[PDB]
Amino acid sequence: ICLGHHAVSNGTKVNTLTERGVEVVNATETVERTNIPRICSKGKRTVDLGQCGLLGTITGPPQCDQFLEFSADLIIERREGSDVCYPGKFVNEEALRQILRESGGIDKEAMGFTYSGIRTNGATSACRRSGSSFYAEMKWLLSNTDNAAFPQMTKSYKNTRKSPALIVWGIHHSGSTAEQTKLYGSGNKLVTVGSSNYQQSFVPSPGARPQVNGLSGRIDFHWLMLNPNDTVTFSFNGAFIAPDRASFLRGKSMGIQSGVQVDANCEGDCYHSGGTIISNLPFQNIDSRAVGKCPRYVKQRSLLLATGMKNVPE
Amino acid sequence: ICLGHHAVSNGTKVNTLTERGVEVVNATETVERTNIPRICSKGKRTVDLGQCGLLGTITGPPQCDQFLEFSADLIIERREGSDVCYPGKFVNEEALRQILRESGGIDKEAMGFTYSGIRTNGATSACRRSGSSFYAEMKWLLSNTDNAAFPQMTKSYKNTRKSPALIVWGIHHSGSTAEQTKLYGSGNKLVTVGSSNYQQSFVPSPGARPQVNGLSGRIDFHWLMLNPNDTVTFSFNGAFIAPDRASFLRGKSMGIQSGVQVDANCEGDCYHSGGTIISNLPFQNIDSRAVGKCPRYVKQRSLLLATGMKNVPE
Amino acid sequence: ICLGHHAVSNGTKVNTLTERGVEVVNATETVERTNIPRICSKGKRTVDLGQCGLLGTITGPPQCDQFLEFSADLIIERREGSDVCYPGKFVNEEALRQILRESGGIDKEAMGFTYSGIRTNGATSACRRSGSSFYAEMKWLLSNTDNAAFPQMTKSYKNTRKSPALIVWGIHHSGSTAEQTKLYGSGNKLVTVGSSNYQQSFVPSPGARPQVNGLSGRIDFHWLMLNPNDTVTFSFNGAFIAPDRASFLRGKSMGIQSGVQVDANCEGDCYHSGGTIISNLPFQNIDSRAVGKCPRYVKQRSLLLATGMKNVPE
Amino acid sequence: AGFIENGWEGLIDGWYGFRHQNAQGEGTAADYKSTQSAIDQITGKLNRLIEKTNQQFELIDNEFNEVEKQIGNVINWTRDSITEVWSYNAELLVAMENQHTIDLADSEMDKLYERVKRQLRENAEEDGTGCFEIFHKCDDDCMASIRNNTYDHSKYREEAMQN
Amino acid sequence: AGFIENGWEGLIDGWYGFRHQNAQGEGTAADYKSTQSAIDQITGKLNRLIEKTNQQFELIDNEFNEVEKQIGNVINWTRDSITEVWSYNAELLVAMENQHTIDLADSEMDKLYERVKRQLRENAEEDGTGCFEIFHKCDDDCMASIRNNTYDHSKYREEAMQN
Amino acid sequence: AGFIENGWEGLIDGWYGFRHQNAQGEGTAADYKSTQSAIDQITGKLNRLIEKTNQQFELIDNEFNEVEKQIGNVINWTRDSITEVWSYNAELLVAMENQHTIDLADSEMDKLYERVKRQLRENAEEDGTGCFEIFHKCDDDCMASIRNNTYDHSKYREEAMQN
Ligand SMILES: *[C@@H]1O[C@H](CO)[C@@H](O)[C@H](O)[C@H]1NC(C)=O
Ligand SMILES: *[C@@H]1O[C@H](CO)[C@@H](O)[C@H](O)[C@H]1NC(C)=O
Ligand SMILES: *[C@@H]1O[C@H](CO)[C@@H](O)[C@H](O)[C@H]1NC(C)=O
Ligand SMILES: *[C@@H]1O[C@H](CO)[C@@H](O)[C@H](O)[C@H]1NC(C)=O
Ligand SMILES: *[C@@H]1O[C@H](CO)[C@@H](O)[C@H](O)[C@H]1NC(C)=O
Ligand SMILES: *[C@@H]1O[C@H](CO)[C@@H](O)[C@H](O)[C@H]1NC(C)=O
Ligand SMILES: *[C@@H]1O[C@H](CO)[C@@H](O)[C@H](O)[C@H]1NC(C)=O
Ligand SMILES: *[C@@H]1O[C@H](CO)[C@@H](O)[C@H](O)[C@H]1NC(C)=O
Ligand SMILES: *[C@@H]1O[C@H](CO)[C@@H](O)[C@H](O)[C@H]1NC(C)=O
Repeated sequence: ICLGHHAVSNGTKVNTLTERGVEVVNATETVERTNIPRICSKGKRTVDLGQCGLLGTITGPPQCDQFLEFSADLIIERREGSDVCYPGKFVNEEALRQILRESGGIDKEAMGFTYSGIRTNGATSACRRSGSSFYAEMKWLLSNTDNAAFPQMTKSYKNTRKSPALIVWGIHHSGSTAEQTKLYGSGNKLVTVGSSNYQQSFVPSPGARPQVNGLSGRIDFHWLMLNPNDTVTFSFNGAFIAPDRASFLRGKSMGIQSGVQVDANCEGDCYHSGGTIISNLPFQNIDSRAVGKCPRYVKQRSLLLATGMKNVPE
Repeated sequence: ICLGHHAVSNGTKVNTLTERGVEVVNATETVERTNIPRICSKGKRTVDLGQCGLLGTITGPPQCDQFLEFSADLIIERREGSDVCYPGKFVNEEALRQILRESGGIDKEAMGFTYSGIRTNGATSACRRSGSSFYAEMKWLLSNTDNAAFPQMTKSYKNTRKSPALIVWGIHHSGSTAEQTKLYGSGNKLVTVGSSNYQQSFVPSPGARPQVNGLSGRIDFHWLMLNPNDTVTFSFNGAFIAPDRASFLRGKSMGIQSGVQVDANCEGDCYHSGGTIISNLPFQNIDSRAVGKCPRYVKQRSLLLATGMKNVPE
Repeated sequence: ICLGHHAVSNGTKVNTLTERGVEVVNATETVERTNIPRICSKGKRTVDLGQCGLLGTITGPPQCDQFLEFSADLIIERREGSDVCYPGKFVNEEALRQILRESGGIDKEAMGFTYSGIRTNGATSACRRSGSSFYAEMKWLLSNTDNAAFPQMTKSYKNTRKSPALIVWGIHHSGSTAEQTKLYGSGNKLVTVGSSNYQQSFVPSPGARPQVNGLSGRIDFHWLMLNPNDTVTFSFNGAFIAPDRASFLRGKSMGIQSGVQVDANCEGDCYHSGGTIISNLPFQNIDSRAVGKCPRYVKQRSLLLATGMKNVPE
Repeated sequence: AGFIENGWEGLIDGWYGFRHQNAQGEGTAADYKSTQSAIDQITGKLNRLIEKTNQQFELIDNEFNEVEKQIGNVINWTRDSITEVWSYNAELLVAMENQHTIDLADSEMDKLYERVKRQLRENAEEDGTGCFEIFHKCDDDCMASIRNNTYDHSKYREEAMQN
Repeated sequence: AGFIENGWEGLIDGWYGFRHQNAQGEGTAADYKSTQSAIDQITGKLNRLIEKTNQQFELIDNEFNEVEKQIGNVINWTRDSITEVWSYNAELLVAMENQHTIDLADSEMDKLYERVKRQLRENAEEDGTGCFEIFHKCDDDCMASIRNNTYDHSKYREEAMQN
Repeated sequence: AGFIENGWEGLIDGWYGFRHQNAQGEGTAADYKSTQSAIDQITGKLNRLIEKTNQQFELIDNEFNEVEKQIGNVINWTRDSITEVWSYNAELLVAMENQHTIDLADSEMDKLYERVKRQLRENAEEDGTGCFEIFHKCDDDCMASIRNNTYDHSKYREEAMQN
């Protein structure tokens, strides 16, 4: 009587500590290469920002009018998104983006700033609604009439809620010193902001910039995170874009950047710009910058694990 | 005759490459979970800063009067510590903290700055000693009498020692432009600092801030590290907090943040905010931010290593 | 008949999972310790910068006159290199260095800036050529004659090429406000720069600095990366060092810092400041900051791998 | 692949099997309790390696608007380092697991061989190529008794010891 | 756990032992030189794994005053990556070491078995369950000689070969 | 190093060899096909470990002009973490590979032993120290036949079974 083992005519070559190309009966893949070209959002509160930029949801350009108090488990940024209507940018923009991606959405609250002695309805044609408008969450403070001066002002906001408040203001840089005088008067302007963690004033800076949306002026957007019961104060004399409403983080979420469609038919926890990685394998060779709960990225496109015995045919 | 192996009625289940829950005769833990709720400082020069903030040891608020030339192998920061008496903050504060944590202590040296044409005894009620005082290592430069101007000044310090010198100065931001004129006169003030690695002037910025300790003014603290034989110069015309003594790093140390008591009865090289990790195990599941010489942090709370054979009872 | 295995009188001790000091017949080293004290550059376009600093290749001090349009696969920085002739420094200097190290060299293009109403031939004795000169790629803009004013100017450059353009300008900080008036007139000067990614003006700051090369003035160098077809504009009224030529990255390269000689006789892909690491071993204990294609650094100086059987002699 | 110079491509019913040849006829039948052991162990390896992590990683880059060049070079440097670590861990893991799998199957085969050998104390002798020589014609009932480990080690002895 | 269908819970004196049963009486005595070998190897594993590092790591975070949000997200990202690496290394290390420990003990048992087998050349025969059948009543002096590896392989032969 | 209490320092021709001693004379000749197997496997280990990476790493530090202190502390923290990971991986890799190498050579020796044993069915008996006792004076032609695996297992049987 003889006893032995099984074999097959065509097996699968694998690699070991000793050799490279050992035929085995059966083998399975450990590195994931199959990608779903969609954002699998089944069972998640998903907010596709589209033409609205993530930071815009705090300031409120016309493309973000419907995202001012969004709520999400998954936030998707798009390439066509824009944070601004009037040309400008944020200082510490990427840190604010990373804050807003895991915020779970935002909840706005009126800061209750009232004014006496200045104008408050600055608008422009770049922020188009019915006619010429402005950032929905901001207010463009100007002088009363034909130029004239801007009185030294001091406004204070106290965070009465138990979570940190996101405060965002703006410094206007006109196309010239003549336009800066026309808006807020002559002389050096100075905007001071302080709290318990914060301590930084700003100075305007008029001058000609390249025309974006046919406009040469720029608006610098700045932000700080007030703590509960902590108070922030602004001491400004012009070139100031005042905050009307403060923001509060709702809870928790995840943020991704993608260019593929949303699919509520598949579920996935690993996302990249090209879609969703749905796999049980421990490794993947699709995108090293994938985020969420992913298999670990490796450079090898294939690593075959032996699931059968050594194959020795006749 | 029969030969065999031992067994026990109750063994310990472990995990292998193949199974999960294999009974073995004996097993030992590899992930440390037992924590000592004290800072084990036996045999180390320990400095518990308490109410003194680490950065304050350079400027010298009243709570840091006894820490101006400390010497330590282990530096402990406390939650109640404060770097300031007059409200203000440091620029590049965390980098300076990380520098001072491994400094081994500080050694002060008079910079020998003499003045003619200005006042030099600025004080405040927030820095309370006998009466109203100021930062022990700094000098609050003001104008002579009832306001008046501040002459354009230039002071130079040359590091004559073989180790880098820590130089710290301050820019005063009063509550208003009127108070800035009252202290140093009208006109734009400008503070310029230069050396071989450095090149940065500062401009003051008066305005109203939230009252901290009943005061609306702020003091910006700045610092550079002079190299041996390298010279630094200050060109200032007001709103300037002059350095009286420079600092030199003593040697080497470690810095931790904790809220538990000091114990000179136990020895440990791995610290976290909740105490000391004393273990020979290669891994720990206590604090991922532990510092010193620690077992590596892992997410698993337990990983049993087999120290006995397979247990097969009757 | 008896069958057995071989043995030797003197074997090599190695370490296993179980023991430390097991004698084996033969063993080989896995941690590389042998270093070549030269920069092995055989087969690579190598540029040894020498006395020219890497950033200087963009601005063009006299020591970088022969590196204005270099082309390289391997860029070597030297300790004696200098980016400047007139004392100054770059803002975001290390990021620009890391950009230029993997640039593959630079290609210059005239930006075509023409001037009317100002002088354009500022020079100094620190930038020595025939006589007193200046940065070859920059132009020192001054006022017409005996002082006088500097008119508000606006110059625009559009990147017409398909790769990002490196734009570098300079802000002059004289030794005093009197010298600043002498060069560009009195009043606050302001230099504004904008594009699609950029938005930052600068303000000068005269004052006394330590004399470097017998000079107390400093020149701040700033840079942005224009995108294709994107336009940048400068709005300046004095204290301005204008760019004459823009830079474009040639391709790809590697940058190292070293103090050893170049050798075109040996080939290597792993470099450190002390030479080249040529090895097939998977690990090295020479320099943890080695760059290129290196064995991974480990703290152990030796790890012997068993290549023979267990040695059991008589 | 020791003394069994090759495997049986016709054994489609299991991993390890018997192939006897007495005077009654032929026979090839898989041994379910060893095949199920090796299959159970490979299944365990797959259960330990097919694994899902509960650690969420967030975005620290930006594909649409590139971050600061220096912090981006630090981020890319760290990501490349971690990628190297995980590529090494993956290659070494696969290679080691494959080695242990092959050696495991071979070990199962050998232990089965020595088990059948210990069932036949002196009534059979090793041939040298993984087969056993019986010195008495064992019928198919005796074959089935050999398979399910019930063959009597002494109620066939004397007859085979004579031969 | 091969042919020894279970272990001896009454063997409190060592890891591996003998349990004989002739006409003189009973006996169970541990074998010190194999137990000490396996114990020595496990001890070596513990000496290699119980290890202290001389690499000091400093604070780059701040629990009392949070650092910049971006650099804090890079720091947290790196720390989480390293934590994943070390959790993987710890799990894989423990699993592999346990596998090698079990296989090591089993190997020691088997090698002891085949050693005792080679001591009894033809005077005994394998039973099939880890026991040896002696064809001549071996007294307790012969038992102690079997234990300390002094039993004569030919001065008991002929008598057992007849039986 | 099991039943072979020591090795042969005079065997300079190979890793595994034979040393016979009949009435014709002496003889020690290496076995090329097992030595070449172990050598091939060690060679494979060296081919897998001697490895070159195609991952280029760039400079994120500056030895001539030190970078910002905070970003430098983050960089140093990350580099130290990765260095710890690679030192651990290197130590564990070397130790595991050495263990498997030693066990591999021992396994090759044992399998060779049992092969020669299966060649000599009943014409020889195990001595207990890695040697085989032949009960008939086997000449040197029979020795060479034993080496190249051609010795007839039954054309010398009866004579040895009588003895
Ligand atoms: C072969 O491996 C694959 C891996 O996916 C598995 O699904 C399949 O059942 C295996 N086949 C056998 C016969 O074990
Ligand atoms: C916040 O302020 C309110 C009102 O002053 C007080 O009742 C509450 O205890 C404070 N809570 C915290 C967390 O500061
Ligand atoms: C069981 O393991 C522990 C591990 O700490 C060890 O201290 C103890 O001596 C072991 N017991 C035996 C009987 O080996
Ligand atoms: C520092 O300066 C002193 C005096 O000028 C000189 O003697 C010494 O050599 C210098 N040392 C260094 C390191 O610059
Ligand atoms: C011993 O190991 C070294 C490793 O470099 C190898 O070159 C040499 O050939 C080996 N010697 C033998 C006899 O295998
Ligand atoms: C750049 O501009 C030119 C001329 O306006 C145009 O022909 C070309 O398509 C543009 N390309 C890109 C990439 O913007
Ligand atoms: C980092 O790598 C990505 C691609 O993985 C690249 O797009 C990006 O430009 C790199 N970062 C820097 C600063 O070059
Ligand atoms: C990093 O994680 C810690 C807890 O481990 C958390 O307190 C901190 O806020 C995190 N950093 C940021 C920037 O959120
Ligand atoms: C980082 O380590 C290097 C040496 O490896 C040292 O020269 C440097 O000063 C360290 N960085 C900081 C910020 O101390």
